[PDB]
Amino acid sequence: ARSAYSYIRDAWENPGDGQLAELQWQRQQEWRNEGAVERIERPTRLDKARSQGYKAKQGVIVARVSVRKGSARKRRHKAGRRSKRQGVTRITRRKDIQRVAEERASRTFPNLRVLNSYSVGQDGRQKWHEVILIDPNHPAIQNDDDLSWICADDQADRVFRGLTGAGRRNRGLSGKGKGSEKTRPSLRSNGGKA
Amino acid sequence: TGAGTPSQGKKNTTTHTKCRRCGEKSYHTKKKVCSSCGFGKSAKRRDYEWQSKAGE
Amino acid sequence: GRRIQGQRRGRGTSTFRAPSHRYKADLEHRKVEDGDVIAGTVVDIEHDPARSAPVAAVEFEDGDRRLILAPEGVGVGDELQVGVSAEIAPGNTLPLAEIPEGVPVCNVESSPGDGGKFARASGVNAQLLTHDRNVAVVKLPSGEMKRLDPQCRATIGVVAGGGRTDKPFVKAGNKHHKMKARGTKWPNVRGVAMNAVDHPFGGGGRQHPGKPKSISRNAPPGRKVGDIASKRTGRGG
Amino acid sequence: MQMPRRFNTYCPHCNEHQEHEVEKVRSGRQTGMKWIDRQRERNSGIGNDGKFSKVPGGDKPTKKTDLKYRCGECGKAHLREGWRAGRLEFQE
RNA sequence: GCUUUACUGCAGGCUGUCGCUGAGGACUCUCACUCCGGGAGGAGGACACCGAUAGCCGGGCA
RNA sequence: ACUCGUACGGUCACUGAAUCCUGCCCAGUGCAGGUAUCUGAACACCUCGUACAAGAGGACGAAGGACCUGUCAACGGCGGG
RNA sequence: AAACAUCUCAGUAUCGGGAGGAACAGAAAACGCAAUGUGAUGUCGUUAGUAACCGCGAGUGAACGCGAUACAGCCCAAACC
Ligand SMILES: [Cl-]
Ligand SMILES: [Cl-]
Ligand SMILES: [Cl-]
Ligand SMILES: [Cl-]
Ligand SMILES: [K+]
Ligand SMILES: [Mg+2]
Ligand SMILES: [Mg+2]
Ligand SMILES: [Mg+2]
Ligand SMILES: [Mg+2]
Ligand SMILES: [Mg+2]
Ligand SMILES: [Mg+2]
Ligand SMILES: [Mg+2]
Ligand SMILES: [Mg+2]
Ligand SMILES: [Mg+2]
Ligand SMILES: [Mg+2]
Ligand SMILES: [Mg+2]
Ligand SMILES: [Mg+2]
Ligand SMILES: [Mg+2]
Ligand SMILES: [Mg+2]
Ligand SMILES: [Mg+2]
Ligand SMILES: [Mg+2]
Ligand SMILES: [Mg+2]
Ligand code: NA
Ligand code: NA
Ligand code: NA
Ligand code: NA
Ligand code: NA
Ligand code: NA
Ligand code: NA
Ligand code: NA
Ligand code: NA
Ligand code: NA
Ligand code: NA
Repeated sequence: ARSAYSYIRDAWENPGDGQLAELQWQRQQEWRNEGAVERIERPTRLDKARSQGYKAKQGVIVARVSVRKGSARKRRHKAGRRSKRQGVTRITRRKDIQRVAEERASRTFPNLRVLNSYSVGQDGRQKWHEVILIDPNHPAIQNDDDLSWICADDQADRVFRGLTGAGRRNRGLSGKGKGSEKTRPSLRSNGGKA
Repeated sequence: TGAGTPSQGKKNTTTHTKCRRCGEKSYHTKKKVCSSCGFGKSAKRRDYEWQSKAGE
Repeated sequence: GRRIQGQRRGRGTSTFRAPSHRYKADLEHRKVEDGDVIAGTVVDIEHDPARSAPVAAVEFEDGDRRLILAPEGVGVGDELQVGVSAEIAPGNTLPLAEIPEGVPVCNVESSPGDGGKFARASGVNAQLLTHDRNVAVVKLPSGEMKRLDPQCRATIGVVAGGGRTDKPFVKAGNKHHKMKARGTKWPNVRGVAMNAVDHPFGGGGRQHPGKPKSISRNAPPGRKVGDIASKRTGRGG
Repeated sequence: MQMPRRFNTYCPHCNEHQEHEVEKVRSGRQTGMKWIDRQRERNSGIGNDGKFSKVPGGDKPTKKTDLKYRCGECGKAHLREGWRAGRLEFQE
């Protein structure tokens, strides 16, 4: 039979309809008064959290992070530039807001490593995402057959190297076939062409 | 007044001094910053790629 | 070109800032719970370095010692009151509602409790004209009819120091000393006296502006100079 | 110059002389879907747009003839080399 | 380097549209949002701000 | 930033003490105001088109412009016969 | 590019952040020698200056496959407990 989780999932398919709508209208009001990074005891989207690797366990942390909406906050050129490079308004960044949110969170918890993250909505001027972080030093996790992998040295600062889920996706690594000539095994080895 | 020799005489102000961190005489005692190692501005040591030829 | 003077200003560098550290007080109306029982005695009359006009030192019953925007006709010993049921005389502060029409008023608030914004410079005063339950028309010194919340507190009388503008500075030195106490770069070099690089009116073999002086409102900073969005110019007509 | 609306001449399709009707080629309308239309959309961006930033050229003092020769029997038209003419008016 | 009704563009300003954004071609309201007020609370209010796009002006700048 | 500021303010410009004065011109340019009508982008809406789409047309029409007015101690002008 | 604006120099120089002894990638919502076919990923050789791009100017520029190197394949979320 349907899991209880399946209802959270189905509910969030339309954050602007039903109960979820009234819930967001309320929640966001408190969220706008909270800080950039806010640790929370429980994930707003349990299905998503658990689906992404979450476990109600010691060493597993969640935090909501808000980033401003829109294009790049870019400074205009202060020296000679050909017309092609004189833009300001239409320039957008190459990392998505979700990815920026993951970084802001990971920096807030220097000792933790970003496991994954998900969207929790957005109002007119900002978007919120809840990041799942892990204490690679806690024995509860060091002994977890499902998460201990994050405890490896080579996973250090994983979010800053784009090794995250949103990272790999934003790096054009989804497709294994056509279209990924310039992305795999890395953007940098492909001369930075995507 | 000439900007040359005659303007050199007023120069009795101390600025760059021996750096507690790098040992170089570049610690600007008024800014409290080392122009050589960045001590006072950066936890990381001052270093730029333009300090050497691009392919080296 | 280089940034014009109006642009340098924005940066808020030393030269453009006001000597705040020398300023005396941020003259604002008192915050009374209600009732209006609040009153105090004029202890002294001081010179306000920020407005070139007198400011009255007052001591309140509750111990509070604070300077105030002194209207004309206030001296040491006088008792000033502040509140809804305050008396209707010079130096006292009460909402426009409790103020009889036709009576000159100064240091008027824009939003009740903001401490007063309108008519605060030498000699000026507003003019309470019309009453209501919702609006209280007040004629500001510029001659504009300002519709205001009857709850907006204000002070009875004309601001002290009237007639300051009557005597000429006569000499540059006198201007120098005044300017030195405000957030203003002085003296002033005419645009038309600069180089093309420095100001839109600069350049030429003789002094005159390049284009016409009246500039569109939409003009960008660096160009908005001369007669800003003038509806007309000159005296004739 | 004056030009007859209809007259006998060789018909390349029919392969035999027949009465033809002369018409000034009316400009057909653009779809805006040809490859060039897409390249305009694609290649235009921030700053100058290269070839797409160019404006129309001038005019020649006199234009050549842009005619259509309509065959009377088979009804199929054919084109010919035009020739410089200030104005061209048809007779009947 | 400088100028402009040189070419081409870029900021910026004005303007429409979309999102935030809700109840009942002109109108009411409050609950988001904004501001005032220490607060109770008041003013404003689906506009404004912010994000996006479109037209205009645009040697301020390249 | 201006601003511990509030039009007797402060910003942006021109002229450059006092004294006698400062004429005529709003066509062009600028700025500002108005505007029946004309012009005026995109979204949404209608039509055609396409089992969808590209695309073509239409209706509505903001600022802006046409048009009208104001203004020269705005840019400037003050001749020939 | 014998000027120059798209293009080119070049995602180069330089800048911000960070890992390891190597990094990254990686067990198909693949390929598409279209098959009765291949079978994670890097890399080397080739495919090829080919296809594709481009004031269709100057210039720019892959991949599938093939031959090699080394080979390795697994764990959750949920269902039911
Ligand atoms: Cl991390
Ligand atoms: Cl002054
Ligand atoms: Cl013809
Ligand atoms: Cl194959
Ligand atoms: K170039
Ligand atoms: Mg590599
Ligand atoms: Mg010198
Ligand atoms: Mg104040
Ligand atoms: Mg004066
Ligand atoms: Mg000063
Ligand atoms: Mg001067
Ligand atoms: Mg000079
Ligand atoms: Mg200039
Ligand atoms: Mg002169
Ligand atoms: Mg002059
Ligand atoms: Mg363009
Ligand atoms: Mg505030
Ligand atoms: Mg230039
Ligand atoms: Mg060249
Ligand atoms: Mg060429
Ligand atoms: Mg290239
Ligand atoms: Mg392929
Ligand atoms: Na971290
Ligand atoms: Na790319
Ligand atoms: Na000049
Ligand atoms: Na493209
Ligand atoms: Na020069
Ligand atoms: Na005129
Ligand atoms: Na005029
Ligand atoms: Na050349
Ligand atoms: Na050249
Ligand atoms: Na090109
Ligand atoms: Na083969």
